[PDB]
Amino acid sequence: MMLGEHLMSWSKTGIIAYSDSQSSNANICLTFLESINGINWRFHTPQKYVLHPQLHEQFFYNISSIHWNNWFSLPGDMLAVCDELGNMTMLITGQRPDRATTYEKLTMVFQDNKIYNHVMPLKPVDKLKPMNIERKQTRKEYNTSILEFRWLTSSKSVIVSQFCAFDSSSNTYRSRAQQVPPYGVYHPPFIKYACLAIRKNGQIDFWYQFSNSKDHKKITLQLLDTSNQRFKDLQWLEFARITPMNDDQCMLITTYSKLSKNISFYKLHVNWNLNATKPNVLNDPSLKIQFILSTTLDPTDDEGHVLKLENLHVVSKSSIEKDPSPEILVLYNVCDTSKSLVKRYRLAPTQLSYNLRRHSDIVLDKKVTLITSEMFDAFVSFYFEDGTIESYNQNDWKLETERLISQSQLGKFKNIIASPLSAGFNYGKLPLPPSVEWMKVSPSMCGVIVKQYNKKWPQFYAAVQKNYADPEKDSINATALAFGYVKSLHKQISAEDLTIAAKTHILRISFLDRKRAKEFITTLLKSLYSFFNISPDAPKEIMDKIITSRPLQKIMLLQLELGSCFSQENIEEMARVILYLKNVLFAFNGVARNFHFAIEQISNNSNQQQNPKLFQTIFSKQDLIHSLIPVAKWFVKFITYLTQEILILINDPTNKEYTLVHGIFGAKMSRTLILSILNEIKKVTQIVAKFPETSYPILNESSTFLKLVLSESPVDFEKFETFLVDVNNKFIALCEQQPSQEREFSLLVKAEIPPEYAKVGDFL
Amino acid sequence: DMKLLRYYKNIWLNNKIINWEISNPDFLSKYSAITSSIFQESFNSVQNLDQLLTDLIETSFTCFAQFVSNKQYHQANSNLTLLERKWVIFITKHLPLLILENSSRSPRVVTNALDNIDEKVVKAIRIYFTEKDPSTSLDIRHDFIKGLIMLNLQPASVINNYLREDQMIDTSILPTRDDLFVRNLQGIQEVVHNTNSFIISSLDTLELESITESITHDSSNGLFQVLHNFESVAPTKQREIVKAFLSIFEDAIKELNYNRIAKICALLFFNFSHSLTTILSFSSPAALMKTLIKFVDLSRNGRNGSNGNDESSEYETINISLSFSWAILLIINLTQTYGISVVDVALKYPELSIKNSFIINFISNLPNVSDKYYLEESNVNDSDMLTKSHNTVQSWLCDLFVNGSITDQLIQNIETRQLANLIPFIVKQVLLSVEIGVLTDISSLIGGFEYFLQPLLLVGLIKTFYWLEQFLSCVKNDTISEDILQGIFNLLNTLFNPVTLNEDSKAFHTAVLRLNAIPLLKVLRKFNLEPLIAKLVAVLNVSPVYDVDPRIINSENDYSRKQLGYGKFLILNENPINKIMTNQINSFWSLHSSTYYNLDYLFELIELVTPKSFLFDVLKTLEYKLATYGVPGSENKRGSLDSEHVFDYFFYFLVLYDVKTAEEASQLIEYMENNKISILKRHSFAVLLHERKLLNDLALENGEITKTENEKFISYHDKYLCMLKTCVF
Repeated sequence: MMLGEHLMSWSKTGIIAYSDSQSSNANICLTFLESINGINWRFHTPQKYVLHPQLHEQFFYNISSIHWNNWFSLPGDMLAVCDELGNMTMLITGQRPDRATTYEKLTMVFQDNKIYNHVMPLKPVDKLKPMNIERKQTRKEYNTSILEFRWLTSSKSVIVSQFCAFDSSSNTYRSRAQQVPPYGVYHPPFIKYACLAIRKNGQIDFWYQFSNSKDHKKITLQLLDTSNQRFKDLQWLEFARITPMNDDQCMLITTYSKLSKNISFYKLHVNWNLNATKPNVLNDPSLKIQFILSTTLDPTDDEGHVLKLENLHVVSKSSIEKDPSPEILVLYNVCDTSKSLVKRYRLAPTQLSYNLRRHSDIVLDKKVTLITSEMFDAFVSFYFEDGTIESYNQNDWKLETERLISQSQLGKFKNIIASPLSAGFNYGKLPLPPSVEWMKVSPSMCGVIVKQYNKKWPQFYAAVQKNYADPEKDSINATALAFGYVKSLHKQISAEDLTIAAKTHILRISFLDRKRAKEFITTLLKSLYSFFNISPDAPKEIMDKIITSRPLQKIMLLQLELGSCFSQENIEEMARVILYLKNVLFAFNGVARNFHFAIEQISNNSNQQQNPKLFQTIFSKQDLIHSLIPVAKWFVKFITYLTQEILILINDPTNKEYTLVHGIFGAKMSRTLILSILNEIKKVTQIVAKFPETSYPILNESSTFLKLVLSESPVDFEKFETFLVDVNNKFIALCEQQPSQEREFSLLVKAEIPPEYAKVGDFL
Repeated sequence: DMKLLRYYKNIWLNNKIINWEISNPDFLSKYSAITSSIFQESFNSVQNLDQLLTDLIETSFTCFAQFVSNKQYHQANSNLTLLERKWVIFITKHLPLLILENSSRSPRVVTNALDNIDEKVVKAIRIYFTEKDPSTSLDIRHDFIKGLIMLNLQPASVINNYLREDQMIDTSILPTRDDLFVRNLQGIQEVVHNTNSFIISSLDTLELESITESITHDSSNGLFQVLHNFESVAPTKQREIVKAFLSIFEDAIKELNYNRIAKICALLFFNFSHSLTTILSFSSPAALMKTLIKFVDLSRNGRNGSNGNDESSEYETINISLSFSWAILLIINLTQTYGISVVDVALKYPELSIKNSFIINFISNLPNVSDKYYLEESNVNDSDMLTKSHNTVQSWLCDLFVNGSITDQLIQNIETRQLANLIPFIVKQVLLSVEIGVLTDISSLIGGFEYFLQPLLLVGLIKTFYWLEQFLSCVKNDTISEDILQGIFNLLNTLFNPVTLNEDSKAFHTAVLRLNAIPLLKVLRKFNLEPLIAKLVAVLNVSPVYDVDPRIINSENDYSRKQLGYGKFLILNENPINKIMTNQINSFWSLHSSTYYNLDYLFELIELVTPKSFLFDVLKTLEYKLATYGVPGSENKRGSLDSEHVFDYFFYFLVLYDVKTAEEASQLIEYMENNKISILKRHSFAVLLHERKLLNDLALENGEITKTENEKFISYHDKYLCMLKTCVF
């Protein structure tokens, strides 16, 4: 039997929403990955919910498919689930009718049965009282049973990377990122969202919401637009795969109706703006359909063995590839033979001097039980019977795990790597599909999710490498995992799966030689900077851009997890203090800009004193500065720790356990960042002194306390200000004395000084 | 026990009638052994011959009763009549012979058999006939007795016993002798003492023009009169006539007699008065297929020993072309309407080269034509033939569209197989060019398409009509101006309504238009238009068409306020797939509704839902009904033996849908106990059950499945084997 290709969906924000078929009080579950003790990981507690058609005011039905709106560049928070009865239930997470909430709390938008608006925040089953709802099983495949659900993206563009190559001239890996223009059908900004669903009887649906209204609208048609309803209700489509094509507002509805035993093709057209001359009049989009082609399947192979169509998966192909025609991969299995044939067809127009052109045939040695297409990766995954997975690339259908062995090394570009799977990281012995409810390869292909019948919790399997004793392969592996994150950030993926896989390999290295594992981290994170065209050895102008960059919230988090096992080590400590300084940065400069605008509001709003709006405005002015006082206590408490270590290190310079103090001062932007914090602190105090609170003396305590805490600090800030300023100048002249770029990495990440610069350490 | 016996026997007869196994001389043996096989305990009763024939009589009558009385619950247009005609043919033809050489000629036993029937069958038959329509309304019982009279089984005084008390039948009028009588040219009923000589003598003097234009029955040819009067043939004589064709046809293949091969195929294709259905109903279609596909495959060696240097060559080449071209049309008609697969026969007979079979891959790609022209398909890796492949295309286009004549050199140098694909290529190029606007001159083309109707080029029309609907379906949705559209009809009408036809091409042209007429009619009506439908309806009325709504053919003025259904199986929203299968669950579990014993409405339903979803949605849904309601037919919820027989109903039905012949069963037992076996049964349940049995056993070694779950699955598997081994198939 075919597995649950759409039973589970990894949302782009990490929420794992999957269908539940065992609990008698719930049908859907929500969970996510969390860290146990900084080293290990565990899934979060399952948040069970119950979905029935009568939430608007009682038996609930099973869940057919779950589709997170993670397609293209969508935010990925609006989850729409379609049940077995055909009702499409849309749940929005991260928002409440009155306020904003976290990502683990759900909320409804509208229910379909006719469609109506009813906003109501859902509650978990366990917390809710025992209700009179029983699991009624809709064991009937209705006319409205949705076969395939597809989301509609907006007009925004997505920028990703295609592949990287090893530049033998510079002995470094180089990657190029190509912007991907939108292809297929995209909804305009004035429409809040749109989605399409194909029902098993051929009836189509088009849900959409206007951005300026709350009422929802639905437009429905049927594929077989014949004059007789006798054939209208006959199109029982076995497979209905919707692949958008480069044609404008067109989707190729590749259907296989067993009534006529032919793989029929269709074209769907939508006009977003019917009246372009009247932009104010927002008209409903018009839907059109046009039959194109139909072909019959081949009965036999070349040698005389008959074939059976097991699956019909067509790849969502963009215009980037050489031939943009979608690949209709009609799978065939030779009976009583381990071989499995995958014939490939392409749809092309008929040219004068449409049609399906056969390119080639590919033979696989094991039977296939599941096919899943990766998103933004162009990878077809063949989940064979024995548990092994062979992901074939869309470009050449060359095995990714064995591409390095068979790659033609000679050439301009060598060692073409697209994912960590190219290095050789193969999954272990996965559980057999008969025992497995559903599988899904993780987005980065680093591991596989398996749900088990007797396991109440989801499992997880990571990739392993057999030749971990060979030291010469560390250069390639670090670069391969470096590019794995490069694609993830461009697609706004959490990439928590990739983090787990990297740590396991490092842990096995550290068991034999602890010295070797430390260098693996340094080389791995260095390639990230080269891939993203960011240089820690650049002039100071780019350095300001680095501090505000989102990646440091994640790339520094990498060593926060990859260095957790190393007790009494400063690799994670150096990243955390810089990361927390960023939080410290968001505290003062986050409100320094806010406080500056409050100065102008005082003068222009001084003509109405008795109004009931100024009194709340006045109260909020002096309340905000009060909340900064607890932050300032940790700000002073932080600078004392580094000054305390100065006295300790002088007596015993040979103590390696206190080498963190070197990296903190060595960081180039941190010295400027603290100076900027000290600059705005002076500006804030000068402004407060220049513009004190006079209407209410009682409110001056917060302003006065700000002056007192600075003066009463055990160490004067002015003396400490000159401390970091002098370090910057001395560390710049040393660069001119001898050119070196590793020292920039050493002062920022390694938190150490190379032995070749042992004289520099004595100066501190 | 009796209910189990009757259900098993009715399903067994239905399956065996569908499987064309009536001609098997083991019918009576299996029918007698049914009673012993059903009951596991020994049942050693000496059943006398009269008892067997009586049991057969009431079984057949009750089966026909259920078959005709279950039809009102079907959709009014879900029309499938092959099995209805099959029941009629069996009951009127074989059962009289079964009595003739199986009975002891006892008039009493027939009276007891036909007097023990319930009146419900008679009431239902009369009600259905009255609703369809005093006018003469004869039942199947009258035809049964009439056949027995001709065989000297019963005297003429027996028919009056069962007649209505107010109406008798004159004894003298009823025929009593089994001798063949034919109306000659002078109106005297001549006695055909010898059958084989009559066929060959008429066949030699037969005219191919007299096929469709001879609407009147007063034709000088005796054999052609028989086809239009096929419903009144004597019981025992028609077996000789069917056997006469087989011996003659096999001898024509051995001697390579091209004249009589082409003529024979023309008679069988058109199926006047259900002539073709009776042929399959006597010879097994497998043996007919084997010889027929041998000719189309072994004809390659026959073209290397003939030299075109005689004035009889053009006579021979036309005779060769028509003999080969007609033999293709016989296969397509059998595959499409009669539900036979060309792939299956190759697997069963090892002497057929599957990889080098041109017929096998031709049928499966019949409606689709390649955009590129290749002289040979197995050697696409070579470029030498592709150089002259384009030469052939330009050589034929210039000679036929500009020169206006077909040179004899072109015909001699090319084979029939290349012609079968060359003609669709050229017509597609011309028709596409006309539609776009590349070709603007029609009159020269109208004459140009006339050259496609010559006897030499007749085989090229087979693929021309199939592509038309795919061409027309795009045309129907696309916006085409009437000036172009009227041109399309003008070019099409040349093939549809020829001005003149040769004496060997007139019957062929009608025959090809008959294969793929039905989908063409549906597309055309969606829009010089009328003549095409008028021609299409004319060729559709020459003989009856199976599984077609009669309202569609004659919808010129009838408006019944009900939309027409062109397909065999039709579904509405008022009666969706849910309601019927929910009624199937009521029948799969409680044997309710009335859609059972109708393998016409069930076999197609299974395919439309696939065996996987069909079995998955019923096996696990049974527990919900069983856990709440309980086993029907028992007032006590004690014991599992009562539920055991209910499970036997479901598993016995699935066995017949998988096993189709006698020796096949002896080979499926070896498939379970562990290549060629599962090839023929790709979609069988047995493959699905066995493939999961081995797979989950692998997990048992690895221990990802609980032992209880594995034990449950094998319980279904061993039950399937246990009934398979204890019952003879």
